[PDB]
Formats: sequence, C-alpha cells, structure tokens
Amino acid sequence: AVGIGAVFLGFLGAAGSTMGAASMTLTVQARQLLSWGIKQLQARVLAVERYLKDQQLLGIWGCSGKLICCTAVPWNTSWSNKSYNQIWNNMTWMEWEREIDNYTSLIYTLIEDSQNQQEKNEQELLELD
Amino acid sequence: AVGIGAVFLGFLGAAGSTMGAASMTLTVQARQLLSWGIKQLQARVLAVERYLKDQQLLGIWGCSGKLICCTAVPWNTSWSNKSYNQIWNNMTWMEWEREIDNYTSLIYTLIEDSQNQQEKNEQELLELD
Amino acid sequence: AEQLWVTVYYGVPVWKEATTTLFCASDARRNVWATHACVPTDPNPQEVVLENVTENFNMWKNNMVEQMHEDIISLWDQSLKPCVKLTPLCVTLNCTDLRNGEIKNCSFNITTSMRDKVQKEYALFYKLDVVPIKNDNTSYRLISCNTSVITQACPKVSFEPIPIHYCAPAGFAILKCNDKKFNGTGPCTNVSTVQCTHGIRPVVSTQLLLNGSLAEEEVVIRSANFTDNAKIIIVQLNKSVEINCTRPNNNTRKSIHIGPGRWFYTTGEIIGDIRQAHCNISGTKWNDTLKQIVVKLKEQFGNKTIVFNHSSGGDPEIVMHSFNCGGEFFYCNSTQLFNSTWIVLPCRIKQIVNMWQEVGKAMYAPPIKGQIRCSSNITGLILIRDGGKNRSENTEIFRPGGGDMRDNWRSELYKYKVVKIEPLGIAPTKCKRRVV
Amino acid sequence: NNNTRKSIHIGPGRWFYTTGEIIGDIRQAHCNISGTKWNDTLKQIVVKLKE
Ligand SMILES: *[C@@H]1O[C@H](CO)[C@@H](O[C@@H]2O[C@H](CO)[C@@H](O[C@@H]3O[C@H](CO[C@H]4O[C@H](CO)[C@@H](O)[C@H](O)[C@@H]4O)[C@@H](O)[C@H](O[C@H]4O[C@H](CO)[C@@H](O)[C@H](O)[C@@H]4O)[C@@H]3O)[C@H](O)[C@H]2NC(C)=O)[C@H](O)[C@H]1NC(C)=O
Ligand SMILES: *[C@@H]1O[C@H](CO)[C@@H](O[C@@H]2O[C@H](CO)[C@@H](O)[C@H](O)[C@H]2NC(C)=O)[C@H](O)[C@H]1NC(C)=O
Ligand SMILES: *[C@@H]1O[C@H](CO)[C@@H](O)[C@H](O)[C@H]1NC(C)=O
Ligand SMILES: *[C@@H]1O[C@H](CO)[C@@H](O)[C@H](O)[C@H]1NC(C)=O
Ligand SMILES: *[C@@H]1O[C@H](CO)[C@@H](O)[C@H](O)[C@H]1NC(C)=O
Ligand SMILES: *[C@@H]1O[C@H](CO)[C@@H](O)[C@H](O)[C@H]1NC(C)=O
Ligand SMILES: *[C@@H]1O[C@H](CO)[C@@H](O)[C@H](O)[C@H]1NC(C)=O
Ligand SMILES: *[C@@H]1O[C@H](CO)[C@@H](O)[C@H](O)[C@H]1NC(C)=O
Repeated sequence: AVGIGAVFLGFLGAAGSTMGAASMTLTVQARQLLSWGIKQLQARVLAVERYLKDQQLLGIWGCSGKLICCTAVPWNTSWSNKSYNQIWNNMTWMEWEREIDNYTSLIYTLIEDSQNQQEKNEQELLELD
Repeated sequence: AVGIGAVFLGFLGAAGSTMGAASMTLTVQARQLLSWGIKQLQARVLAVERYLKDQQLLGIWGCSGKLICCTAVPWNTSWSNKSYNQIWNNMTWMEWEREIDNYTSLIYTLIEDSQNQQEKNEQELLELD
Repeated sequence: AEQLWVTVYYGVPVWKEATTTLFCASDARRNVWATHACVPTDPNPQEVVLENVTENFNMWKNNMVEQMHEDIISLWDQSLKPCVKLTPLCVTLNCTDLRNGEIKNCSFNITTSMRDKVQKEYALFYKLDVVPIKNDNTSYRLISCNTSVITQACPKVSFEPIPIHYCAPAGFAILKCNDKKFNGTGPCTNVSTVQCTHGIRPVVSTQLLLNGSLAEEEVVIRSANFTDNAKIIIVQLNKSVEINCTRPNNNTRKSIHIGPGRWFYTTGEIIGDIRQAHCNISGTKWNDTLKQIVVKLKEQFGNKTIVFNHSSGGDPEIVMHSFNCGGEFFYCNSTQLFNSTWIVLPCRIKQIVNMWQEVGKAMYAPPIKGQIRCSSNITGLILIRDGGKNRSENTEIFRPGGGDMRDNWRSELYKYKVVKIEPLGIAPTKCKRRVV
Repeated sequence: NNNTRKSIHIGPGRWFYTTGEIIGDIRQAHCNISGTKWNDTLKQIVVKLKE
C-alpha cells in the first residue's frame, strides 16, 4: 500500500534528496523561480537583470532552452574523485554545490574560454568550407 | 624569439586590425559588452532595452546563440565589389562598418523580409507535409 | 570511475541566506498604515514543507524588523505632514486649577487680530503637556517651546493598527520555523516555505505586548543569553490576559482660530465628574499566567528565586506601561500587576508624544470628543534583570521594561527567514556533448 | 585671529551662531607663497608663451 501526494514537488523540498531524484522536478523549480511603487520598481529591474544574467550564460554555453545540457568540458577528478553513482545516487544538491563551490568560476571559465571559443571558431570554418 | 601577452585581447584593441584577426576575440568582446539611485535605475532599464533589442534581431534572424552566423541573403556587389580576401585580410572592423554604413538598414530589412519570411512559411509547409 | 564530463543544470533547488525588501500586502479597502499602494492578499496562500532539509534560524538577525521600523515611521510622517503647527500657541498660559489637579483651566491673548478673527479662547490643558514657569505664578506654556515646532495631528488620520502582510520578491523565498520549542536560534527541524506571511498589526506599547500571537500550548521564554544582564527576556504567553481600559470623562472640544484660514482644536469642557483613566485586569487570568511564567523561569533562574517587584527604571514613559487606546496615549502604572513578589491600574493621559523617539518635529494629539473604551489582551511581555547580585537563588527582580520599540515586531518575525535561491549549477555526467 | 562664537536665540526652538570675541590682536588674513618656486614657475611659463 502506498500513499501519494497530488502531482509534484511543491517548492525546493527535493534540495535535500539525492540529485538524481531531485532532477525530476527541474521543470517545476525553474518555472517557479523564473517567473512603494519605486521600491518595487527597483526590485523589478533587479529581477530582470538576474533573469537575463542566467539567460546570457545559458545562451553562450549552448544550453539555452534546456534545463539539462551536456557540455564538452572534461571533469577534472581533482575537483572530486567520486564516481557517477557515488554522487548522483548518494548526494543532495545542497551538499554537492558546497563540495565544488570553489570550482564554480573555474569550470564556468573553462566552458567559455575553451569550448565556446572552439565551437564558434570551428563553426565558421566549417561553414566556409 | 617571440614576446607574448597573457591570454587574449584586453578590450576593443582588435578594432584596428583586420577583421579576420579580430574575429578571434568576438567571444571576449561580446561577453564584456553584454554584461543617484534613480539615475542609475534609468540607466539599468536602458541597458536592458539595448540588450534585448540585439537579442530580438538575433532571434528573428536565426542567429541566437551564435556570434558568427551565416545567412541566406546574397551579397549584392553594388555595395562593395571587393573579394573575400580583399576585405577580410585587408580591412579593419572600424573601416569596414563605415564602408557599408548606408546599407545597414537595407540588408537588415532583406534578412527579415526575404529570408525569415521564407523560413517561417516553408517551415510550416514542411511540418504539415 | 566513469569518464566524467561537465553538465549544466538549471532549476537547482539550492539557496543562500540573503537580505532584501519584502513587498507589502494588505486586505485592500487616511489611516497611517492603510497605504493607497499595497498588494492585495492571496486568498489561498501555499505552504510546503522541506523535510529533507533543515535551516538555521536566528531571530536576532532578521533584518525585516529594520524595514518595518523605517517604513512605518515614514508612513506616520507622510500622513501627518499637512498638519497644524503649534508655533503661535507657545503663548504663556495664565492657569488655575480646574475645579472638580491634572487639568488646568488657562487663558492667553494671541494673536490679537493679526489680519484674522481671534480671541483669548480660554481652554483646558493637561499637566503632562506643559512646562511650569517657576518665575511667574507658577504659570505654564507648551513644553515644546524650548525644543521644537510640533504639529497637531490631522483630525482626518486614523491610528488603528492594520495587519499588513509581507511577501517574497522574485528569486527569493521566506522560510518558516515550525518547531514549537524554537527559541532565539538553532537548527530548526520543521522548516517550511511560505509564499507570504500573515498580517502583523503595528501595535506600539511599552512593557507588555498587546494583541499579538500566543505560545504553542505553554509559556515560552526567549533570550539571546539568560546569563547576560545586557539582554532582555521575551515572554510569549500560553493564553492572553484580559484588560479593559476606559476614559470615563466625557470631553468636548472646540475649534479656535489661530490665523487667517487656520484652526486648532482645544480641549473643551468636561461633562460629569472628572475621574482617572484606568484599566481593569482580571487577577485570575493574570495570576495564573504568572504561575506558568514562574515555572519556566525556574528552569534558568532557580527554584526559590523571588521575582516580579514594582515598576522601576527609565524615564516616566518607560516606567509606565504605554498604549494608544482611542488615539490618546495612556501611561498607566503597571506596579499594580507587579506589586507582590513571588486589578485596577491608575493611569494618566498625555497629548504631546514622541513616536518611539522624535527629534525636532513631534506629534500633538487632538482632543477626542466623548468617551474612550477599548478591550485588548496581554499576549506577551518583556522582562528585564535588575543587575548584579549574590549568585544564590534568592532574588531576580524581573521588572517590566523595554523601550526599544523594534521588539514589538521582532517578537513575531522570529518565525521567518529570507533566502536567495540560485537556480544555476553543474554536476558531472557520463558522456561528451556530440560536438561537430 | 583666534575667534570665539556664540549661539543666540532667534525664536522658539531656533538658534543662530554669531561671531564672538577675538582673543589676541586682530590681524589680517594672508598667505605665504615661495617666491623661488613662483618665479621659477613663471620662467617656464614665459618660455612657452614665447612660442
Ligand atoms: C486590540 O484589538 C481590539 C479588537 O480589534 C481593539 O479594540 C477595538 O478597537 C476599535 C478601534 O476602532 C474599536 O472600534 C470602534 O468602535 C466604536 C464603537 O463600537 C461599537 O460600534 C461599532 C460600529 O461599527 C461596532 O462595530 C462595535 O462592535 C461596537 O458595537 C465605533 O464608533 C468606532 O468608529 C468611530 O471611530 C473611528 C475612529 O477612527 C472613526 O473613524 C469612525 O468613522 C467612527 O467615527 C470604532 O469602530 C472597537 O470598539 C474596539 N473593541 C472594543 C471591544 O472596544 C483594541 O484597541 C486593540 N488593542 C491594541 C493595543 O491595539
Ligand atoms: C534553545 O536555546 C538553546 C540556547 O541557545 C539552544 O541550544 C544551543 O543551540 C545552539 C545553536 O547553534 C548550539 O550551538 C548550542 O550548542 C546549543 N546549546 C546547548 C547547550 O545545547 C537550543 O537549541 C534552543 N532550542 C531550540 C528548540 O531551538
Ligand atoms: C554515501 O552512502 C553511504 C552509505 O552508508 C553513507 O554513509 C554516506 O553518508 C553517503 N554520502 C552522502 C553524501 O550522504
Ligand atoms: C589593401 O592592401 C594594400 C596593400 O598595399 C594597401 O595599400 C591598402 O591600404 C589595403 N587596404 C586597406 C583597407 O588598408
Ligand atoms: C492671571 O490672572 C490674574 C487675574 O487677577 C492676574 O492677577 C495675574 O497677573 C495673571 N497672570 C498672568 C500670567 O498675567
Ligand atoms: C497552556 O494552556 C492550555 C489551555 O487549555 C492548558 O491546558 C495547558 O496546561 C497550558 N500549559 C501549561 C504548561 O500549563
Ligand atoms: C485576545 O483578544 C482578541 C481580540 O479580538 C480575541 O480575538 C482573542 O480571542 C483574545 N485571546 C484570548 C486568548 O482570549
Ligand atoms: C457627553 O455629554 C453630552 C451632554 O449633552 C451628551 O449629549 C453626550 O452624549 C455625552 N457623550 C458621551 C460619549 O457620553
């Protein structure tokens, strides 16, 4: 016998479950987050800038339109030597982000400086010839 | 013996070198450009509008996500009768933009009115049949 | 292991503590807090539990109390901006005792026809609003004469507290600690996310917290540190204590001319005997409340410790209990509640008042015509420690006190925490992007 | 000049500061400028003005 909730994750609750299980509701969480007068006016502009900031990076990385996209940057096991299953079936999003917090800027840089650079250079060369 | 700089173009310097060489750092230049309270608040909104304006055109033209995209609009040699190499290996971005400054609105119009129009019409027809 | 590659995810449910501005919301309808601009409330708000995740709450760091502090003061000043200055009413007063002395019957002679229609307009004044002139009769004048220009509050502004809600802006969320035993801080286990808070009325008072929330089936006593005499003790009551306040005097009021196109309201005659303001408090409910409080105090401060002596400490507005029943500010002697260590309160009324502290410009209440009646209940209170003493569990004189008005909102805000949600993140995967 | 100052009452809740007495002889304000540095500066200026 199994008791069930209604439809899907309410809000953020999956943050403490494994990243594997949590991935199920990225569509939910993303939609919810993505979407006196002067103070609110300021807040609105800030919300837009935060919104567009993320969209800029997703655009550049070739990830726009996706909530899950594979890159072409290899994982340097110096960051973490855990296997695929040792991470995804054993660690939460809150825990994972902390584990590699100090590599965020490194990897983000690598995506753009190496892969994006390559994809744009080679793209033109392929279109030319 | 060769002396080298650190990594890549600082900012705009390539503007006076050939467009060929300058193309190498479009990823750099684009990223840098793309990204008391009330005056700044106004400026922020304006920055957003400029940001989105460019994104609108890149979206419509089928160029979103690219810093280099090929169109399907033929070059009318009336605008300039220089060959590929006579432009790209011999002229800077500042010089080039001036050469064809008076054709900007013409070509932009042609991209949308002819190609975009075709791609949307034919797309639906292909999906239908 | 597997060859791993970087994968980008978006919608990652992770967050970090952050401070920002919460939007007001209100059950939409010149009342100070009844701003014309405020978001209508959600008739069906949601709340979801996290359960896999706990969170560190600390009621002493909730910066939302600062937002309320400043915004509330701004609203006060704005509504009462186009109000009447008392500057030409600083004229000295020839006062006698009003026959029945806290109220004087005085005359003056100003403006004496400065392009207007004015006269001596004798009137009644309260002792607490005037300063004696010991070089005269003794005669009196406005206590504000040697300080600042103050205004009579606009008759068209109501001062009834409004239960304003506050909701999270985009990209942020409000977390709530639902642990019944939660005190000042800790890793609250039962943590939920709340779209928008309930309404908190901006009740302003000294020594006792009125018309607030109740404790979770027992008296709960909180502090930053029960050993530190520099801190205060916040007591949240299991059940409230009934208080009924009245101003038996049926007062009239008169508009006087103070200049061309300018009027001022003065206290007029009083109908019937002039009696004292007072509040009636149920000794049963009060004493039983204290019993529960003492039991909890024993947990920290000893099993035979003598507590709750008379009121003392601070200036008259701190030593007296303060509230604003009917728009008039009452300052009552709470000693009658604490006149017996381990009920009718005498009370006086003041009109020149300071919203928590005021510099320069200040508010003078208009006279209220008729009688004042209201009913409320004590839902919490603030205790202060008297200072150094013999370590032995003999005394700890938890006097009423507390003049930092910010605690009247912090006492409710302790339930909530605001965080910023970061949807962008990465993790390794099995394969390379199929790049051409 | 070593000057004092006095606050005076100009209205209810209103004050104004006035110059008070002066301690010591009342002398002129002045500035001391190095003639060496000034003249040498002018020399260079004149040379350029000649152009
Ligand atoms: C803790 O919470 C309680 C409950 O909210 C507060 O007590 C009440 O305070 C309100 C303040 O307005 C009192 O309301 C006033 O009642 C007067 C007479 O009451 C009778 O008539 C009304 C008519 O609607 C009935 O609803 C009511 O039940 C009684 O039958 C009215 O005449 C008042 O309106 C007049 O004054 C206002 C002043 O702003 C004007 O704007 C109006 O236009 C009108 O002229 C007003 O409605 C209410 O009576 C109080 N309750 C009791 C039992 O007395 C406590 O004050 C609060 N404590 C703290 C610390 O905030
Ligand atoms: C009630 O308050 C006490 C005292 O602050 C809390 O106990 C402390 O909690 C902090 C939280 O970071 C810990 O660092 C301390 O080590 C705790 N002290 C002891 C001796 O346990 C207690 O957690 C609070 N109760 C609740 C339910 O929040
Ligand atoms: C990984 O699994 C083991 C199984 O015992 C567990 O002890 C450990 O805590 C897990 N790691 C994480 C991140 O929880
Ligand atoms: C093209 O190359 C010739 C080579 O002599 C040069 O003179 C000319 O200036 C070049 N054009 C531009 C745009 O510099
Ligand atoms: C007040 O009135 C009495 C009336 O006899 C008068 O004697 C007294 O001087 C007055 N005081 C002032 C302040 O003028
Ligand atoms: C709190 O109040 C309820 C009201 O019914 C009472 O039953 C309970 O005993 C009280 N708690 C304590 C600690 O006495
Ligand atoms: C306290 O007073 C309010 C006034 O409306 C009332 O609704 C509430 O029930 C009272 N609380 C108790 C414990 O009686
Ligand atoms: C005050 O007294 C007057 C006397 O005529 C009466 O008309 C009025 O109703 C009284 N007001 C109150 C609130 O009792």
